[PDB]
Amino acid sequence: IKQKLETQFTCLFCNHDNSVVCTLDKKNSIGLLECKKCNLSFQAPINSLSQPIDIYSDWIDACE
Amino acid sequence: SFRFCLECNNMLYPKEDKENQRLLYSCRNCDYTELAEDPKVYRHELITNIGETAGIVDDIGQDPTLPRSDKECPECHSRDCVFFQSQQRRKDTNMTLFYVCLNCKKTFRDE
Amino acid sequence: IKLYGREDKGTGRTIKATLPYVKQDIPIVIVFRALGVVPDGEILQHICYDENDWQMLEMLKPCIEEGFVIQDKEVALDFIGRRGSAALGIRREKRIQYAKDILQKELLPHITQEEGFETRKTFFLGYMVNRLLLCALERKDQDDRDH
Amino acid sequence: DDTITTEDCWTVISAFFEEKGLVSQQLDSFDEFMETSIQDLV
Amino acid sequence: EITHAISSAKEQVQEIIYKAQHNELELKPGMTLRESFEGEVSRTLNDAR
Amino acid sequence: VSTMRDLRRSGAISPEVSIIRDIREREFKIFTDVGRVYRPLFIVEDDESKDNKGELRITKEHIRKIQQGYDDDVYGWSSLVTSGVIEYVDGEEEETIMIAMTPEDLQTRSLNDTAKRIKPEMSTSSHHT
Amino acid sequence: TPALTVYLDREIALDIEKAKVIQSSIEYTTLKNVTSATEIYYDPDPTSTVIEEDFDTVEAYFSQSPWLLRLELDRARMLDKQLTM
Amino acid sequence: IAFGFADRSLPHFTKDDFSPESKGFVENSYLRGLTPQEFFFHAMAGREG
Ligand SMILES: [Zn+2]
Ligand SMILES: [Zn+2]
Ligand SMILES: [Zn+2]
Repeated sequence: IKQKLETQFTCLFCNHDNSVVCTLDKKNSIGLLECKKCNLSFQAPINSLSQPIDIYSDWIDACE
Repeated sequence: SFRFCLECNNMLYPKEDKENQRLLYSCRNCDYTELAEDPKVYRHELITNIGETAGIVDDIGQDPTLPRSDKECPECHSRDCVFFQSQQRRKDTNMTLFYVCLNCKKTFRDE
Repeated sequence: IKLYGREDKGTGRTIKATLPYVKQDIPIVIVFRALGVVPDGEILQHICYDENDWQMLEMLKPCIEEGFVIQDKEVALDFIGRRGSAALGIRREKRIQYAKDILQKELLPHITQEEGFETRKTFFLGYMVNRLLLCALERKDQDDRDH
Repeated sequence: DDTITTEDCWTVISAFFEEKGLVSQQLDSFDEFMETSIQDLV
Repeated sequence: EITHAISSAKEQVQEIIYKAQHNELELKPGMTLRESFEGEVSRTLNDAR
Repeated sequence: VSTMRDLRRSGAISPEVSIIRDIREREFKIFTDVGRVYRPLFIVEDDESKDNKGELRITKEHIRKIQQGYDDDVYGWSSLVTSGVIEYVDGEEEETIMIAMTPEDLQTRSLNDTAKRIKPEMSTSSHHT
Repeated sequence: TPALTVYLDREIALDIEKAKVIQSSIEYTTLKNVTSATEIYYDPDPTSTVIEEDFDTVEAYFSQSPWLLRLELDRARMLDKQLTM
Repeated sequence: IAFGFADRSLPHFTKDDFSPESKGFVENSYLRGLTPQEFFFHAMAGREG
């Protein structure tokens, strides 16, 4: 079953903190970051061990 | 004894070759593959006896805390050995003794 | 170093470790790779000194497969750096370099703390796993805390 | 030579307490702390 | 008399060790070999005293 | 281990060091740790290369010098430790040694006094070392 | 220490042979209790076997997946518990 | 008495010794006096009480 989790991470674009939601689909190995504010979306691959800090880390490197 | 890969060195996994109808051992990080010598792939022993004879060494006779016996060695017929019950730590383990000749190091019992 | 899986319960019977200042347990194979020895065949050559016995190998089987997808040093170190969850936004260019301190120092500091000596920690780690499985294989009693 | 008797055993034991007394593990431990351990801690 | 009864009890305990190590010992119901062995020795020694 | 043991019995290595050979587990452990609890024992000669074997290394000559206080060209307790007649063992090394309870038990004997206490038979091992 | 005290009908209670029959029917026996070893072979030909040990067994008997599950029963525990193949 | 030490009860015995004297049988009476091995075993049982 998918996991819809709220986090305390700051969006890299709109800068609103505590407004990034992480949807981790392990059945297809696809993780999804969403803002609740500006609502920018970012997709990245996840394994079985990943957690909201794993894809949010991949989002920091995808920008820089 | 499990086998990996002589190049990549990754643990090779058994996989069937459907077209030639033969068992292979395939890698998972590269394309190396080789023929299987053994049709057996996995064994699970429920009533096991492995490990009882596992603890055998060359300096066990230098341990002065071990008791000594008179039993005749089958090989060299020496009158000097150390003995010990099974080193298997199961609860149902027998109490039968193993004797070790200090010359040829063979392990026998009193049955 | 905890061995999960109960008797015929726990499915994959893998082994994860606990490191100082890291949140949730990390599988053993990952930390072996994270120290500079990724080769599986080399990993098993550091732990079990008896290729003949199947049992001292069947129990390490699930540990390999649950840490298979981490196939090199860099992505291994990165994962450890994310586990700590300190200062969200550390990044890979540096989150590796923060985890390399948690591996060099703190983790087994009694062996050494100077650089370029990671061969001693990798060899020692294999010894621990070896001792762990001997007790789980009922080939050695658990230690007596009152000795 | 000859065999060690019971009285001879007490001669050995007497030599122990003559040199070390009963509280030497307290005194030697503290002495090592003043001579060396304080310096190393600094 | 006292010394004899204790001496003979030590011999019976030797026999029990011999039997258990040569697979000639009766197993008590509900008990492993080592439990049965330990049980028989205890009964012998308390009856000896 | 024999070489290392002889270095402790002479004084080259500090007498409080532990030298522990675990033969079964194929491990050799040495401890110079602070805080180990230890006790002294008489050393028994165990090498089958001398007539000394089976007897105490300490003799009345050492006992003679102890009461005098000097050697015949301070001589106290620690003089015995660095001359190989007494060594210290801690709990870990104690696991690997075989200790006789009194000097009289080092040698076999030739009673029936109904008042005095019975000494154990010790008939499970044929010969003790 | 959970325990049941199971009294038996009078006619059965004074005949030890009938009581043993009751014993074996109450006692839980799983397949795991009587199994000594399990094996997994690659036996690609369904009508034959690479195993020389089971050659005369399967050849005379016979007169899907290539993977074979081969499990061995312990003769002693099967004999004591009075179970047939 | 359990094998506190590896396969033995006290360092004055050889390993794998299951005889009466090895595992805590006190043969002497209090009148006769206890031997040193017996003494410690008696102090173990007494402590537990
Ligand atoms: Zn946003
Ligand atoms: Zn490969
Ligand atoms: Zn021989």
